[PDB]
Amino acid sequence: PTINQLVRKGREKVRKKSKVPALKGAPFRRGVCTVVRTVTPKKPNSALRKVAKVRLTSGYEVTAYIPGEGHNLQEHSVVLIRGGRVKDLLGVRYHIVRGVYDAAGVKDRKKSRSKYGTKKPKEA
Amino acid sequence: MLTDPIADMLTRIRNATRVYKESTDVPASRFKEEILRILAREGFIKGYERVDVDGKPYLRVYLKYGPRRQGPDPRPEQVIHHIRRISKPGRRVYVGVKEIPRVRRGLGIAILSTSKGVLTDREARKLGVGGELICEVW
RNA sequence: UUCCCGGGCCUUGUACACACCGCCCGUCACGCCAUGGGAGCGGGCUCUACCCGAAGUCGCCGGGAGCCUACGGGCAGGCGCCGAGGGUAGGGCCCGUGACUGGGGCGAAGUCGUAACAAGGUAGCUGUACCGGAAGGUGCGGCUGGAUCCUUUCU
RNA sequence: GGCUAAUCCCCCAUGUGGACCCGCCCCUUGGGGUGUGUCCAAAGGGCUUUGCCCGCUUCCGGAUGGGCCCGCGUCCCAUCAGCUAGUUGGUGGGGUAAUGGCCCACCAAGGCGACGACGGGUAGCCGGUCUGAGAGGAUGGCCGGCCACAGGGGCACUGAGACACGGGCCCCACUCCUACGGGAGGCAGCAGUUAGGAAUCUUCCGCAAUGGGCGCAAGCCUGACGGAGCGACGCCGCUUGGAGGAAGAAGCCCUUCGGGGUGUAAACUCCUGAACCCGGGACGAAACCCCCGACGAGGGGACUGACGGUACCGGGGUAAUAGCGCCGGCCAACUCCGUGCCAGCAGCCGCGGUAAUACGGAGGGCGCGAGCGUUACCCGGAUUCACUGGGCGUAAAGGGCGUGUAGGCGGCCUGGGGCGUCCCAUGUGAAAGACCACGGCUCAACCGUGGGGGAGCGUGGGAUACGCUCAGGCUAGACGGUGGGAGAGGGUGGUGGAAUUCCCGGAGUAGCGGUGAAAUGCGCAGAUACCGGGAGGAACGCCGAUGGCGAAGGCAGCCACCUGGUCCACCCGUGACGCUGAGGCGCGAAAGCGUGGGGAGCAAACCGGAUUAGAUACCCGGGUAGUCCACGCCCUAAACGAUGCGCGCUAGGUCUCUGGGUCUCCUGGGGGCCGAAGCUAACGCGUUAAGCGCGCCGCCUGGGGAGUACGGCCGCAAGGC
Ligand SMILES: [Mg+2]
Ligand SMILES: [Mg+2]
Ligand SMILES: [Mg+2]
Ligand SMILES: [Mg+2]
Ligand SMILES: [Mg+2]
Ligand SMILES: [Mg+2]
Ligand SMILES: [Mg+2]
Ligand SMILES: [Mg+2]
Ligand SMILES: [Mg+2]
Ligand SMILES: [Mg+2]
Ligand SMILES: [Mg+2]
Ligand SMILES: [Mg+2]
Ligand SMILES: [Mg+2]
Ligand SMILES: [Mg+2]
Ligand SMILES: [Mg+2]
Ligand SMILES: [Mg+2]
Ligand SMILES: [Mg+2]
Ligand SMILES: [Mg+2]
Ligand SMILES: [Mg+2]
Ligand SMILES: [Mg+2]
Ligand SMILES: [Mg+2]
Ligand SMILES: [Mg+2]
Ligand SMILES: [Mg+2]
Ligand SMILES: [Mg+2]
Ligand SMILES: [Mg+2]
Ligand SMILES: [Mg+2]
Ligand SMILES: [Mg+2]
Ligand SMILES: [Mg+2]
Ligand SMILES: [Mg+2]
Ligand SMILES: [Mg+2]
Ligand SMILES: [Mg+2]
Ligand SMILES: [Mg+2]
Ligand SMILES: [Mg+2]
Ligand SMILES: [Mg+2]
Ligand SMILES: [Mg+2]
Ligand SMILES: [Mg+2]
Ligand SMILES: [Mg+2]
Ligand SMILES: [Mg+2]
Ligand SMILES: [Mg+2]
Ligand SMILES: [Mg+2]
Ligand SMILES: [Mg+2]
Ligand SMILES: [Mg+2]
Ligand SMILES: [Mg+2]
Ligand SMILES: [Mg+2]
Ligand SMILES: [Mg+2]
Ligand SMILES: [Mg+2]
Ligand SMILES: [Mg+2]
Ligand SMILES: [Mg+2]
Ligand SMILES: [Mg+2]
Ligand SMILES: [Mg+2]
Ligand SMILES: [Mg+2]
Ligand SMILES: [Mg+2]
Ligand SMILES: [Mg+2]
Ligand SMILES: [Mg+2]
Ligand SMILES: [Mg+2]
Ligand SMILES: [Mg+2]
Ligand SMILES: [Mg+2]
Ligand SMILES: [Mg+2]
Ligand SMILES: [Mg+2]
Ligand SMILES: [Mg+2]
Ligand SMILES: [Mg+2]
Ligand SMILES: [Mg+2]
Ligand SMILES: [Mg+2]
Ligand SMILES: [Mg+2]
Ligand SMILES: [Mg+2]
Ligand SMILES: [Mg+2]
Ligand SMILES: [Mg+2]
Ligand SMILES: [Mg+2]
Ligand SMILES: [Mg+2]
Ligand SMILES: [Mg+2]
Ligand SMILES: [Mg+2]
Ligand SMILES: [Mg+2]
Ligand SMILES: [Mg+2]
Ligand SMILES: [Mg+2]
Ligand SMILES: [Mg+2]
Ligand SMILES: [Mg+2]
Ligand SMILES: [Mg+2]
Ligand SMILES: [Mg+2]
Ligand SMILES: [Mg+2]
Ligand SMILES: [Mg+2]
Ligand SMILES: [Mg+2]
Ligand SMILES: [Mg+2]
Ligand SMILES: [Mg+2]
Ligand SMILES: [Mg+2]
Ligand SMILES: [Mg+2]
Ligand SMILES: [Mg+2]
Ligand SMILES: [Mg+2]
Ligand SMILES: [Mg+2]
Ligand SMILES: [Mg+2]
Ligand SMILES: [Mg+2]
Ligand SMILES: [Mg+2]
Ligand SMILES: [Mg+2]
Ligand SMILES: [Mg+2]
Ligand SMILES: [Mg+2]
Ligand SMILES: [Mg+2]
Ligand SMILES: [Mg+2]
Ligand SMILES: [Mg+2]
Ligand SMILES: [Mg+2]
Ligand SMILES: [Mg+2]
Ligand SMILES: [Mg+2]
Ligand SMILES: [Mg+2]
Ligand SMILES: [Mg+2]
Ligand SMILES: [Mg+2]
Ligand SMILES: [Mg+2]
Ligand SMILES: [Mg+2]
Ligand SMILES: [Mg+2]
Ligand SMILES: [Mg+2]
Ligand SMILES: [Mg+2]
Ligand SMILES: [Mg+2]
Ligand SMILES: [Mg+2]
Ligand SMILES: [Mg+2]
Ligand SMILES: [Mg+2]
Ligand SMILES: [Mg+2]
Ligand SMILES: [Mg+2]
Ligand SMILES: [Mg+2]
Ligand SMILES: [Mg+2]
Ligand SMILES: [Mg+2]
Ligand SMILES: [Mg+2]
Ligand SMILES: [Mg+2]
Ligand SMILES: [Mg+2]
Ligand SMILES: [Mg+2]
Ligand SMILES: [Mg+2]
Ligand SMILES: [Mg+2]
Ligand SMILES: [Mg+2]
Ligand SMILES: [Mg+2]
Ligand SMILES: [Mg+2]
Ligand SMILES: [Mg+2]
Ligand SMILES: [Mg+2]
Ligand SMILES: [Mg+2]
Ligand SMILES: [Mg+2]
Ligand SMILES: [Mg+2]
Ligand SMILES: [Mg+2]
Ligand SMILES: [Mg+2]
Ligand SMILES: [Mg+2]
Ligand SMILES: [Mg+2]
Ligand SMILES: [Mg+2]
Ligand SMILES: [Mg+2]
Ligand SMILES: [Mg+2]
Ligand SMILES: [Mg+2]
Ligand SMILES: [Mg+2]
Ligand SMILES: [Mg+2]
Ligand SMILES: [Mg+2]
Ligand SMILES: [Mg+2]
Ligand SMILES: [Mg+2]
Ligand SMILES: [Mg+2]
Ligand SMILES: [Mg+2]
Ligand SMILES: [Mg+2]
Ligand SMILES: [Mg+2]
Ligand SMILES: [Mg+2]
Ligand SMILES: [Mg+2]
Ligand SMILES: [Mg+2]
Ligand SMILES: [Mg+2]
Ligand SMILES: [Mg+2]
Ligand SMILES: [Mg+2]
Ligand SMILES: [Mg+2]
Ligand SMILES: [Mg+2]
Ligand SMILES: [Mg+2]
Ligand SMILES: [Mg+2]
Ligand SMILES: [Mg+2]
Ligand SMILES: [Mg+2]
Ligand SMILES: [Mg+2]
Ligand SMILES: [Mg+2]
Ligand SMILES: [Mg+2]
Ligand SMILES: [Mg+2]
Ligand SMILES: [Mg+2]
Ligand SMILES: [Mg+2]
Ligand SMILES: [Mg+2]
Ligand SMILES: [Mg+2]
Ligand SMILES: [Mg+2]
Ligand SMILES: [Mg+2]
Ligand SMILES: [Mg+2]
Ligand SMILES: [Mg+2]
Ligand SMILES: [Mg+2]
Ligand SMILES: [Mg+2]
Ligand SMILES: [Mg+2]
Ligand SMILES: [Mg+2]
Ligand SMILES: [Mg+2]
Ligand SMILES: [Mg+2]
Ligand SMILES: [Mg+2]
Ligand SMILES: [Mg+2]
Ligand SMILES: [Mg+2]
Ligand SMILES: [Mg+2]
Ligand SMILES: [Mg+2]
Ligand SMILES: [Mg+2]
Ligand SMILES: [Mg+2]
Ligand SMILES: [Mg+2]
Ligand SMILES: [Mg+2]
Ligand SMILES: [Mg+2]
Ligand SMILES: [Mg+2]
Ligand SMILES: [Mg+2]
Ligand SMILES: [Mg+2]
Ligand SMILES: [Mg+2]
Ligand SMILES: [Mg+2]
Ligand SMILES: [Mg+2]
Ligand SMILES: [Mg+2]
Ligand SMILES: [Mg+2]
Ligand SMILES: [Mg+2]
Ligand SMILES: [Mg+2]
Ligand SMILES: [Mg+2]
Ligand SMILES: [Mg+2]
Ligand SMILES: [Mg+2]
Repeated sequence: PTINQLVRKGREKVRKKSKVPALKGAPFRRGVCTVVRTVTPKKPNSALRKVAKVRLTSGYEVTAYIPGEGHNLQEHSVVLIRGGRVKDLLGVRYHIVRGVYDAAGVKDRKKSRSKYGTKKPKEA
Repeated sequence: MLTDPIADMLTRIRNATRVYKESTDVPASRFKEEILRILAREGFIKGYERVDVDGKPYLRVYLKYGPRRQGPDPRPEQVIHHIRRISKPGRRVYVGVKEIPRVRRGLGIAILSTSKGVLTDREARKLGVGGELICEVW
């Protein structure tokens, strides 16, 4: 462009959309399972995936994914939403944080435990 | 018209030298004469001349290159390795004394046009003036 | 040596490369899903005209209509301008809702053809126009990003 | 309704002075000085009581704090393009500490906007902070500054000061009291409650310090403030031990069953001595006051500590918490089971469908450690908005073409000025912060003292090369005179032959047409094939080109007029008149639209004949709009060189169109091909640039959704932008 073009019109700073309305800019948001169920994934993958439609303190009703190996959630469990998404099925913008509110943590998990929210076990 | 006199000077030189010409006419100006005086004393051109072609004033600019290269491509090393305009008609550039660049690690020069007249970065700096920055050479 | 089958060498076009048994386009139906378009309905803000208009300052009367008085004047009080705000009628914004509703996804390539890519088997593409279950055909211009000099689908 | 005091309110005098109207002096916006008239002062109280202290009064300064006003700076949307009636100015007046339409009365008709007015959305600004090589981006919690608010909206009063958070009034909403008449509130002060939320503390101590109000002082008030508490919220310091200790124990993992691993790790041995206990114990505090002097200077004396029996010091003393993420590649870290597209992982490539370093557990390892992960948000990478620092022939991207408006840009020489620009001095650039230096807490974090740097703006002074500007001059750009060209450049009147179809006539006999084959069709009402005449419409063979013109679109028989552009010669005239161009305006293949004409061939739609599984097609027969003209709309395109215009510089060779030339050839201007330098991702481009450069305009910023929706504008409509 010329200079006189940059003085005339000049460059355009461009902004970016959010990958999520957990709204608030909130780091997490509380919700209530409205319904819970199992879904089929996408492209190359097969599976039965675990998820819950959740109604929000932010007012929107969204689909979040229940991480890890078992779970306890049903009609109106209440749960916390953190977001981060699942590529392989769609409409899921957010994960459930396991171990908060009415959602249990995955029990027996020895290995990586902060994620999955399981307490440290003792022994002899 | 000719929108930058000067640019076109520098360019003539450039395409001139790239094609290894022994020298070149450029259309004449008191200023463009200063600039080559600087450019010359400073080592880059063999020197120049005030000529007249077809009844019109020109400056011949004689032209220097380094010695004959070996192996394939014997074309000799350029002296004027690079020359480029800085201030440009409708976009101008004027620099404080503290803002005068210094060039290719000092291995080249800048040409400034000041109210001390036309001089190199080093000259300006010791003079202590700033000005329009005409060109990068190295 | 034209053709059928397989094959070699040169070349050419390709959107094919598990490589022509390759690749591909469009229409339908019923679920089911988010999205978007949207009359009417409810809410909000705003602007214009008109009318009612608190507090208060400012104006004016302040009267054998009240109180004080050196009779100069003051105060009560009264009337007016403005005026928060309301009301009635109109535009405009924004929100919520919403009958009806275009395209997208999965249900399952399911269906009907074969439009394009090799001269894709009528070269393709394009603006425009009319037709047509559907890709589409066709007319008129135009471009080359066009091979070489009967029709016969689909894997 | 009634008494009553004052530093409360009046009246009279004094007038240092001040105030106001008028006149002159100086000065320059309402600044001083001065004269004439007029108008204006006051308050007492205490003592060591006749002279001191705390007060009052009028004036002139200082100081500090403010009002008001100007230049400049100060987010997104043009799918917000017009806005304005106190609007913009003027005279007079109101009002105020003061200017001003702040308001008001009457005059004038102005003010503002693409240099983005009006509208919409969003937001307290700043010192600074975060990030970044930098340039930039992003941010404004804490501390300082400035503004605004005090449940929502109006208003004024008192006052030096307010239109006042714990003052007043009214309306509204809400809460509470109520004899239903009428009343009372305002934590966005500190604590604390509740609600909301992923989430944010003690109804603590103190008035010792600092600071503020009042007070002659004593003192009083001070949820400002100094301190303590709670939260790994951050930052910093420190601990869970140090030296020994095997050819290397059990357990556990791997195993090619020999051995490998955890691992000097443990055990054990020997030092030290976090925690904890004892003792001692601050600085932060020295003035106000009091005494001598003189209530000064100066000297002497006295009191006072929330934090706290804390910091610190000395003695004694115990071997005394470790966790979290990772180990497929980006990326440091591998093996065995389990599992079998499941269960699961997943930031992205992607893992899992029976030998998974990728899921899950194990052993081992890597990284950090009182922390380690996660999600969220900013900057980075991202040169992916490109000022530094990108692009547009095919990748996204040159407008369809032209004319010029605003605007950007501007040959050669001389002189003036000195606005841009450069320099010097100076003022400002508070403190905090950042940088450096010493220093204080045992270190550090944290804190002090000092030093340095600084863009920017104000002022004075200076330089004049470049930019501007004014004056002069020149001719290499531009234009003009004269002369010589070529051309499907454009508008209008005109005419000419060939062929098609039809009408007429002649002769003339059974088929013609058509295809892959054929049917449909036309033919004895005599077609095809031939000759003659006529009518009518459209288009222009050969020349004709790998040619020419034109800005594009586009333009072909011949003649006449009307008229555009352009090239070469001569070097004659002007004297920089130049380039580009948002917007605007005008052109703009075809198809399409409106009204009127025209209609030979051709032909969407249509109507039939074939082919085919079907054939809404390709082939055949026929045919309407339309194609042609006129006027008016429409405004698109593979509107292609998929390459904006202009200017200058950088080998050649060959072919060609058109000029001039002392005519193997030279010299301009077009059209082509090959190619030097160089450019490109390559293909290619290459003096007709895609090379080297400057000016100016248009344009792009992953694919799809979509050239869709929505809004505006255009249009008769189709539809365009
Ligand atoms: Mg650029
Ligand atoms: Mg898979
Ligand atoms: Mg439950
Ligand atoms: Mg993430
Ligand atoms: Mg828990
Ligand atoms: Mg994991
Ligand atoms: Mg400077
Ligand atoms: Mg064969
Ligand atoms: Mg062979
Ligand atoms: Mg190939
Ligand atoms: Mg086939
Ligand atoms: Mg669904
Ligand atoms: Mg909707
Ligand atoms: Mg809907
Ligand atoms: Mg309504
Ligand atoms: Mg009224
Ligand atoms: Mg009376
Ligand atoms: Mg009276
Ligand atoms: Mg009045
Ligand atoms: Mg009124
Ligand atoms: Mg009103
Ligand atoms: Mg709505
Ligand atoms: Mg659908
Ligand atoms: Mg799709
Ligand atoms: Mg499907
Ligand atoms: Mg086709
Ligand atoms: Mg198509
Ligand atoms: Mg096809
Ligand atoms: Mg075809
Ligand atoms: Mg065909
Ligand atoms: Mg077409
Ligand atoms: Mg058709
Ligand atoms: Mg065609
Ligand atoms: Mg093609
Ligand atoms: Mg061809
Ligand atoms: Mg053939
Ligand atoms: Mg099929
Ligand atoms: Mg009384
Ligand atoms: Mg006097
Ligand atoms: Mg007097
Ligand atoms: Mg008196
Ligand atoms: Mg008094
Ligand atoms: Mg003084
Ligand atoms: Mg002052
Ligand atoms: Mg002051
Ligand atoms: Mg001031
Ligand atoms: Mg008026
Ligand atoms: Mg008004
Ligand atoms: Mg006035
Ligand atoms: Mg007007
Ligand atoms: Mg902001
Ligand atoms: Mg706000
Ligand atoms: Mg830094
Ligand atoms: Mg950047
Ligand atoms: Mg910065
Ligand atoms: Mg800011
Ligand atoms: Mg706060
Ligand atoms: Mg602050
Ligand atoms: Mg201020
Ligand atoms: Mg308010
Ligand atoms: Mg206020
Ligand atoms: Mg409140
Ligand atoms: Mg209020
Ligand atoms: Mg007072
Ligand atoms: Mg006042
Ligand atoms: Mg108030
Ligand atoms: Mg309060
Ligand atoms: Mg009240
Ligand atoms: Mg509070
Ligand atoms: Mg709650
Ligand atoms: Mg606190
Ligand atoms: Mg207390
Ligand atoms: Mg105190
Ligand atoms: Mg004090
Ligand atoms: Mg005092
Ligand atoms: Mg005393
Ligand atoms: Mg009190
Ligand atoms: Mg405190
Ligand atoms: Mg907590
Ligand atoms: Mg905690
Ligand atoms: Mg915290
Ligand atoms: Mg062992
Ligand atoms: Mg062993
Ligand atoms: Mg040891
Ligand atoms: Mg020992
Ligand atoms: Mg010991
Ligand atoms: Mg003691
Ligand atoms: Mg002390
Ligand atoms: Mg002391
Ligand atoms: Mg005191
Ligand atoms: Mg005291
Ligand atoms: Mg004494
Ligand atoms: Mg005394
Ligand atoms: Mg003393
Ligand atoms: Mg003393
Ligand atoms: Mg104590
Ligand atoms: Mg003790
Ligand atoms: Mg000790
Ligand atoms: Mg000891
Ligand atoms: Mg131990
Ligand atoms: Mg030990
Ligand atoms: Mg790393
Ligand atoms: Mg590795
Ligand atoms: Mg299983
Ligand atoms: Mg197995
Ligand atoms: Mg297998
Ligand atoms: Mg296995
Ligand atoms: Mg496998
Ligand atoms: Mg593994
Ligand atoms: Mg992994
Ligand atoms: Mg693993
Ligand atoms: Mg482990
Ligand atoms: Mg630490
Ligand atoms: Mg953290
Ligand atoms: Mg980012
Ligand atoms: Mg960078
Ligand atoms: Mg790029
Ligand atoms: Mg370009
Ligand atoms: Mg393409
Ligand atoms: Mg393109
Ligand atoms: Mg073009
Ligand atoms: Mg185009
Ligand atoms: Mg143009
Ligand atoms: Mg132009
Ligand atoms: Mg101009
Ligand atoms: Mg010049
Ligand atoms: Mg001069
Ligand atoms: Mg200047
Ligand atoms: Mg001078
Ligand atoms: Mg200052
Ligand atoms: Mg500073
Ligand atoms: Mg520095
Ligand atoms: Mg130190
Ligand atoms: Mg510091
Ligand atoms: Mg300093
Ligand atoms: Mg300084
Ligand atoms: Mg700095
Ligand atoms: Mg600075
Ligand atoms: Mg300065
Ligand atoms: Mg001078
Ligand atoms: Mg200019
Ligand atoms: Mg002149
Ligand atoms: Mg002549
Ligand atoms: Mg002529
Ligand atoms: Mg002649
Ligand atoms: Mg002619
Ligand atoms: Mg012609
Ligand atoms: Mg002609
Ligand atoms: Mg003609
Ligand atoms: Mg006839
Ligand atoms: Mg006959
Ligand atoms: Mg006959
Ligand atoms: Mg027959
Ligand atoms: Mg026929
Ligand atoms: Mg017929
Ligand atoms: Mg017949
Ligand atoms: Mg018949
Ligand atoms: Mg007969
Ligand atoms: Mg007949
Ligand atoms: Mg018949
Ligand atoms: Mg006969
Ligand atoms: Mg006949
Ligand atoms: Mg005839
Ligand atoms: Mg006719
Ligand atoms: Mg005729
Ligand atoms: Mg041609
Ligand atoms: Mg053309
Ligand atoms: Mg002519
Ligand atoms: Mg001419
Ligand atoms: Mg001449
Ligand atoms: Mg002349
Ligand atoms: Mg002359
Ligand atoms: Mg234009
Ligand atoms: Mg047209
Ligand atoms: Mg047409
Ligand atoms: Mg028509
Ligand atoms: Mg007609
Ligand atoms: Mg026909
Ligand atoms: Mg048919
Ligand atoms: Mg077939
Ligand atoms: Mg048929
Ligand atoms: Mg036909
Ligand atoms: Mg019609
Ligand atoms: Mg039609
Ligand atoms: Mg252009
Ligand atoms: Mg000749
Ligand atoms: Mg040429
Ligand atoms: Mg080369
Ligand atoms: Mg380049
Ligand atoms: Mg070439
Ligand atoms: Mg060029
Ligand atoms: Mg290129
Ligand atoms: Mg991009
Ligand atoms: Mg997209
Ligand atoms: Mg379109
Ligand atoms: Mg819109
Ligand atoms: Mg529309
Ligand atoms: Mg309309
Ligand atoms: Mg269309
Ligand atoms: Mg257009
Ligand atoms: Mg267009």
